[PDB]
Amino acid sequence: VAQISPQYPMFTVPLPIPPVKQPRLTVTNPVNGQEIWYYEVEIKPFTHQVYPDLGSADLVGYDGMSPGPTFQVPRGVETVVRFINNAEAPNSVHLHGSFSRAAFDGWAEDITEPGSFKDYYYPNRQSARTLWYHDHAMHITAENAYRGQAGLYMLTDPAEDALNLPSGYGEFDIPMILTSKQYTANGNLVTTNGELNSFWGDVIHVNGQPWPFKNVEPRKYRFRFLDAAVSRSFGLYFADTDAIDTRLPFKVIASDSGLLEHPADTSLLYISMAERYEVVFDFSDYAGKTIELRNLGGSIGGIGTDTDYDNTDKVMRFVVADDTTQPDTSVVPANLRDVPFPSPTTNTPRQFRFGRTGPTWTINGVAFADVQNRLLANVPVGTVERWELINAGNGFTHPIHIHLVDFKVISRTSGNNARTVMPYESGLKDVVWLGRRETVVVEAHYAPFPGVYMFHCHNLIHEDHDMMAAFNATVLPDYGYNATVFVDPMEELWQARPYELGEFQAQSGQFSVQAVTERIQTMAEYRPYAAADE
Ligand SMILES: *[C@@H]1O[C@H](CO)[C@@H](O[C@@H]2O[C@H](CO)[C@@H](O[C@@H]3O[C@H](CO)[C@@H](O)[C@H](O)[C@@H]3O)[C@H](O)[C@H]2NC(C)=O)[C@H](O)[C@H]1NC(C)=O
Ligand SMILES: *[C@@H]1O[C@H](CO)[C@@H](O[C@@H]2O[C@H](CO)[C@@H](O)[C@H](O)[C@H]2NC(C)=O)[C@H](O)[C@H]1NC(C)=O
Ligand SMILES: [Cu+2]
Ligand SMILES: [Cu+2]
Ligand SMILES: [Cu+2]
Ligand SMILES: [Cu+2]
Repeated sequence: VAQISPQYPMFTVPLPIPPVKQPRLTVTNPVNGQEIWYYEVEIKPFTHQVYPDLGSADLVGYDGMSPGPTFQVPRGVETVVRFINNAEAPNSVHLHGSFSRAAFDGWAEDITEPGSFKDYYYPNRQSARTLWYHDHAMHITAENAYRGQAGLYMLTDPAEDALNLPSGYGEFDIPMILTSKQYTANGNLVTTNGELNSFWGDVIHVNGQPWPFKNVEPRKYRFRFLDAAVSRSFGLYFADTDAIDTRLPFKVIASDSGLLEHPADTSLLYISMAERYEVVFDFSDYAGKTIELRNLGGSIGGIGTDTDYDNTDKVMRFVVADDTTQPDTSVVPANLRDVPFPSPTTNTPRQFRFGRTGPTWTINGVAFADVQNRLLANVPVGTVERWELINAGNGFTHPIHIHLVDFKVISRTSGNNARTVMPYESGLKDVVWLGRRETVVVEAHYAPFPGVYMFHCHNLIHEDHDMMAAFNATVLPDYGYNATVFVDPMEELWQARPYELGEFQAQSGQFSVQAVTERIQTMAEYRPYAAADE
C-alpha cells in the first residue's frame, strides 16, 4: 500500500557502523583478583538529519546516538555498565541474551528516573553470541526503543574465533540492525504513542539509516542480523539487481544463543522482533554486480499479518567490486560446535495462550500490570520445562521471548499448515515467532540463577499493552549464593541512584575513580554469578 513517509533517496547513503564502546576504568574484583570493565553510557536527546532536504528527527539514545555504541566483551570478563538517564522519561536497560541476575536484567518496573543512574553487573559467561541492550521501561518500551535506545553487545570467544569465520567488526563482520519507522512530511519521526495494535513503519533502516548501500569485495562477509523493529517481522533474501526475484543462497551460522551445530543452507530467512541470526554471504560469484537485500511481501508470505508498503520489499544494496585487495582467508566449517542442548524432559508442557482480553494483549488472560495475577510459573532452578506457546489468532503474530534461559525449538504447528521448525531454528534461541495460528513448544533449562524474570511478546506494542508476565526460578532456603539479595528485581541494594550533571561532567563525586572503585568492589563481594562457575 502507498508509502506514507516522504520519498527517500534510496541506496545513496553508506551503511553506518556503530562505534565500539570503550570502558572508562577496570576495577580489581577482590573475590577472584580479576579485572571488571566499568563503562558509562549517558541516555540523552539528540537530533539526526534522516531526510537530506527536510527537517531533523528527535531521538533519545545511548551516548546520544542510534543505534547505541556496540559493546565487544570477551567471555570470562565481567562488566559493570553505569546507564545514566539525562533524558525526559524513565528507562530500564535489558541485556537481551544474558543470564543476568533479576536486579541487573531490566525488569520493567526497575526504572531509572531522569537525573538518576543504575550500575548493571553482567556475567559475560555464556557462549559467544550477538546480544543487544535496549529499553524495557513499563508502558514506554516501544517509544523508548523506537526513539533510539537499542544497541549491539557482542560476546566473543577465541574458540569461535579459531573457526576463521569472516572477521573484523566493520571490516568483514558487519552489524545489520533492522528497524521499520514512519516519518512526518518534515522528516521527524511519527510517534508510536497511541498505537495499540502494531506499528509497522514504512521506512526500512539498517543501523539507523534508511535504505543504505555498502561497497563490498567479492568475498565472504559475516552479517549479524537483529530485528530491532517495534512491530515489523521480515523474510530476508538476497537478489542480483539483474534478476531481482531470484533468491541467492547463503548460510546461517548462528541463532540468538550462538552457533548452530552446522551452517543452515538458506535462500529465505524469517526474522521477527528481537531475533538474531548471523549469516555468511559469499559475494565471490557476483563480482561487478549489485546485490539487493530484500524483504518478502504478502505479510512475510502468509506467516505474518504485517502491512506491506511501496518500499518495505527493499532493505539495502551491496555494490560488489571486480576483485579483492587481500585474499579471503575466512571459511564456514561444516561443523561449528556441539550445541549445549538442555536435557529432554517428559514433564507435561505448561500452556501459554497469547491473545487479547477486551482491547488488552494478554497471556492466559493476564496483563503484566496486574501484579496479583502476572506470576504464571514457579520453576525450581535446575528443572527442564517444555512451554507450549499458543497463538490461536489468525489476525496477529507474536515473537515470544523468555528471559534468563536459552531454549530448543521442539515443534511448530500451523492452523494454516504453513510451516514447522526452520533449519536455522535447529540450535538454541531465546525468541521464537508464533506466526498466524502457530503453536511452538520450546524446551529450556531454568538455570543457573534463582529470581523473578519476565517473558512476553517482543512486538513492543503488544508488550506495552500488555502482553507480558513473570516466572520465578525458585530455590529452597538452604541454597546459598546470597540468593536472598539476588531473587528480587526491586532489591534496594541494586536500585538506581540520583546524580548531579556537574559531577558526571567533571568525573568527580560518586563518578571519581575512588567512588566507582569502592562501589564495584562492594557489588563484587556479593558474588552475583558464582553459581555459574566451572
Ligand atoms: C520467588 O521465589 C523465591 C525463592 O526462590 C521467594 O523468596 C523466598 O520467600 C520465602 C517466603 O517469603 C522466604 O521464606 C520465609 O522467610 C521468612 C523471613 O526469614 C520467614 O519468616 C518465613 O517463615 C519463611 O521462611 C525465603 O527466605 C525467600 N527465599 C529467598 C532465597 O529469598 C520469593 O518470594 C518468590 N517471589 C515471589 C514474588 O513469589
Ligand atoms: C554474600 O555477600 C556478602 C556481602 O557482600 C559477602 O560477605 C562479605 O565477604 C567479604 C569478602 O569479599 C568480606 O570481607 C566482607 O566482610 C563480607 N561482608 C559481610 C557483611 O559478610 C559474602 O561473601 C557473600 N556470600 C556469598 C556466598 O556469595
Ligand atoms: Cu529484547
Ligand atoms: Cu530479553
Ligand atoms: Cu504479540
Ligand atoms: Cu523482555
